Amino acid sequence: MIREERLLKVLRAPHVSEKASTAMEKSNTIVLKVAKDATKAEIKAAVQKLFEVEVEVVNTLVVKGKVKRHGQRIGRRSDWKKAYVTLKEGQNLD
Amino acid sequence: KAKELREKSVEELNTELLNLLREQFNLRMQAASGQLQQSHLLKQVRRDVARVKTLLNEKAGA
Amino acid sequence: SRVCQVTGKRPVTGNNRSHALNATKRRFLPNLHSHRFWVESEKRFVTLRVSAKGMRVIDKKGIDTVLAELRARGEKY
Amino acid sequence: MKRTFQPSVLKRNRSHGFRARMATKNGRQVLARRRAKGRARLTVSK
Amino acid sequence: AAKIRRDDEVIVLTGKDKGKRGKVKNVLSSGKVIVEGINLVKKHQKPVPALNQPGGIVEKEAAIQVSNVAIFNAATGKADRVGFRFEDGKKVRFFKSNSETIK
RNA sequence: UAAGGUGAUAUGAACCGUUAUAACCGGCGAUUUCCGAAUGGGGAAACCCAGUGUGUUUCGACACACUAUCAUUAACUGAAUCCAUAGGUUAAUGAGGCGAACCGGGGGAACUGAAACAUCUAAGUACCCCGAGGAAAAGAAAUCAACCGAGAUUCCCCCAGUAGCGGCGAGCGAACGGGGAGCAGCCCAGAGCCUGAAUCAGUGUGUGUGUUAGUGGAAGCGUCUGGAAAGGCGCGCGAUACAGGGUGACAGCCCCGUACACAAAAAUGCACAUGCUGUGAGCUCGAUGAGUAGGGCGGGACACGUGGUAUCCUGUCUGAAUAUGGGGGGACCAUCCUCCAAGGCUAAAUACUCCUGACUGACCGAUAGUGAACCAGUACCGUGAGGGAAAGGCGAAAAGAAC
RNA sequence: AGGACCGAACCGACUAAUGUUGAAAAAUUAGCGGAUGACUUGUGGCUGGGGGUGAAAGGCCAAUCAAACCGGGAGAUAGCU
RNA sequence: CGAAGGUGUGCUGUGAGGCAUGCUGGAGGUAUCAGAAGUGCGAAUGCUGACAUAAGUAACGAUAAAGCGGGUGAAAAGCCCGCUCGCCGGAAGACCAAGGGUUCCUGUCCAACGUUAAUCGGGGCAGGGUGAGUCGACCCCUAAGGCGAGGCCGAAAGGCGUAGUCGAUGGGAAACAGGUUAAUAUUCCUGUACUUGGUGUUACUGCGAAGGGGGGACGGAGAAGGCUAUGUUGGCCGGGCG
RNA sequence: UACGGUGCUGAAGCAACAAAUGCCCUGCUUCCAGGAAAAGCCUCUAAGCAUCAGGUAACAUCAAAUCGUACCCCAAACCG
Repeated sequence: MIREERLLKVLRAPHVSEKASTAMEKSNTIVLKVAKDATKAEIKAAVQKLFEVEVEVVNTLVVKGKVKRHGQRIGRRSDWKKAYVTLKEGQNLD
Repeated sequence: KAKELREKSVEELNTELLNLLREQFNLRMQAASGQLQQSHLLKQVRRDVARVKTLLNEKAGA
Repeated sequence: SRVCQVTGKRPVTGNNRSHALNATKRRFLPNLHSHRFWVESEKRFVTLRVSAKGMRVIDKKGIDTVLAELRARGEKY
Repeated sequence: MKRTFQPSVLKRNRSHGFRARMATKNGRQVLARRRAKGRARLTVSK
Repeated sequence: AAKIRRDDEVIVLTGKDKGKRGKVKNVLSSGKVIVEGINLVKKHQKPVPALNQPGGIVEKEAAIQVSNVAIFNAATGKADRVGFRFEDGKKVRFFKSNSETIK
């Protein structure tokens, strides 16, 4: 049983995009931004407990940070994890 | 806040910590979208969790 | 290495002075020989890598005192 | 023409990597020299 | 340990506005103060569409060195220096001339 | 300590605080991901894979602790083989790696000079390795001296480029003695008499003095030029403070400071004093470091290159005396003088600065001074070890040019 | 069956031309030799400098080889310019 | 009421030089007599930076090739759309490993990069995009080889090596077809499967390795026979009568 | 219809012949130069476990984590 406070730290932010909205309205899958070290079980448990929704399966991928250029200095954005949480049929989420 | 919190039991500190963490999660989710217009609350709740954790380590195991 | 277990002798370095006084570096190794000593007190054989001078000291002092010295010096046998 | 640098990350790490340097005394001396000099990237490893 | 504080009424000692008096608006960390309506500069404020600022030749106060203003002693009508002393175990400021506590 | 803050480019937004848990500084704590001695096993560094035990479980699984190797000590166990030993398993303690220079030790060149070069020099230098400390090493005469005496070790100035050594070439180069800095003497090879008696080390408490934040800290106005006065011209005042920095041009009196006088809840350094623990002091008798000193052979260090070469160390072969004895006094012998090796410890004078604070310069001022005044061991070059730049100033204030 | 024959991929470089501040610090075009073998190639490893490796040219050892490269002795020495 | 520096002019000494001053500059300079030097530059195929020269010359990178109409724009031979032409087609097409690390897609901009113009780009800025029980890595297993408890050897550093433990380029379990995004798809969705481990009920009963055996498990060349991917032709279906 | 594409419906969907360097084939024939290792997998028992643990068959349920997945890949993106 994964701890509650750990669940309270797994989810970072909802990912907002055209593909995300399309997935939400067509495949009942929400795209969330999660912690880089989170496992599928932790993400599933965190969504099921904190949002009170039934999760079918979780798909994750690691997004590489882009190498940007602030003026003349070359810098790199932070890597982040992205999770496709597929809610069960009939469920609704904000 | 530290003085007020010091006259509390270990289980009271734990439930207070859990309430603070849930509050922090709601604030973080609210701040992700543009709904939150009070940015100082994130730092506030973070320092509160820091204080409670500090007091927990101070009381338990010492 | 080439180290006498009892006396602590080890290879030293020197020269090979020729007739024309040319000096080339050389070494002097100890005359090491592995030998089994009869420890009457323990009623067994202890094999040590000793020099000839080491054998002479073991003969003069007795094997018991030499083993005591080895134990004090932390040498394993 | 085949140039002298034919890259391979596996060979690169196995030849000039941090563990390869720390395996021997001389590699650690190289690391010590670079730490004294203040190099940003100690070894070839990414 | 600061001699000049927020609500102090000060008089300018040197510069183009020498002699004039005013209230300190806010003290900056760099050792400079902004005295109300004294060191007025004309800034050519550029328009910005967001936040709905029209953009014009605005006039506003510019900072001035603390070394150029002295506290004003209303009783004597002259500039004065600030000294520190303890009264009831609480550090207070006093005018160097007339040696009375600054309210 | 405080009326101002939420570090910088770097504004903006949302806020905290104004008489005291806003912020800032300091003491002691708490947390301290992963890699790295890396230490549970592995590895292409910042990643992969576990085992045991104790808890929870909404039975899906979670959290915490321990598990590297070696040395020493203790317990259990245990072959060939009877006892035993080797080996194995626990537990406790310690070590490992990094760091600029100094120190001691184990190895150790060549370019060069000799106008070539091999002896010799460069040189026990460069470099590699091991070990330790704030210093290290050495250290209390088997030492010099010369018939008079001195009195541990270390460092500085003379002696002295002397006496010597040397293809007697190039070069190397003392010591005796004198003047100083600093000064300290003890213990084990063994017993009795009085019993804890000097001293040292560890751990507390107390005092003094610092260190890590700080507090108070004097005395100037008018006028002229000027964008602006600290400048010019008058008249004052402070000074145990006219060191320095900043302020619209050059400020003792505008600000931060300086001279001076104060200050620690907490931690810590150094001198003391004292409590506790370990340790012994003094007297009498006894003992005086054996494969050792010396020798044959081959080297090395002494200024000394085997020379007539004393002295010290030993790779190899031998080998005493032992207080009625032995070493040294530059081959060696006699006389005489001086000392007691083959067992240890020891502060100060001495060497150096990765780092911290204060001060100083007939030291540099952006092709100079560190390679680096500037986001520099960076960009870039190279597989890699490694090499390695260029690049500072608007203005007093952005008032950085609305239209 | 064959270190057999003709001939593509693949490996190599015999002749000529061009290019020689080149498209290229050795290549392009037209021809050419081997093309089931002593062949050729991908991935990983091993052999280190007076050393390696060489069907042997003192060839090759990161565009550098009758002794690699980097740091140090080192501002070697230079009766020479 | 204008310092050093910079740039002209006049005067002066035998000379290195000196003095005064117009303009620019905007804050330091320094008599005399002494003192110390990183003390005077044209040369070193000297070092660093700047700028000429050849010269608006050579060149603009396969002789596979371009022509036109419309669109955007300040401007189109090069960008977009449309009709022709040409080139590769055992590649100059398509998918991977190695290597690179956001160069992928969308909106926007032309200062610098593209050997020309540029609205275009692998260029700048911002946003988006990588979904796995079955693909690959991780994991179990070893080759060459590395490290190596104890161990042997070596002045020290260290060399070799046993038990072990790493090391794929080889051995080991399982997924296909269709559709969809601007950018992902054997990963998403639909339909149909398969594999290996725990647990839990029922039925049956000798289980157990660090050991033994089998298997994994292996060379070069050559010759048919059966197939398939795939292609041609006929039939069928839809369209056509130039 | 934003001229980019999106939505709905949908006939035939067979046969013969040729044929691989791909598959049967880790095969067959033949030759000398005589052609990896270990694990997964099947089986056998030693200590031990004695009606326990375990094993195999069916059913149900749970689990399969972590990292890569864009783009070039005979090239304008790799090595020059």
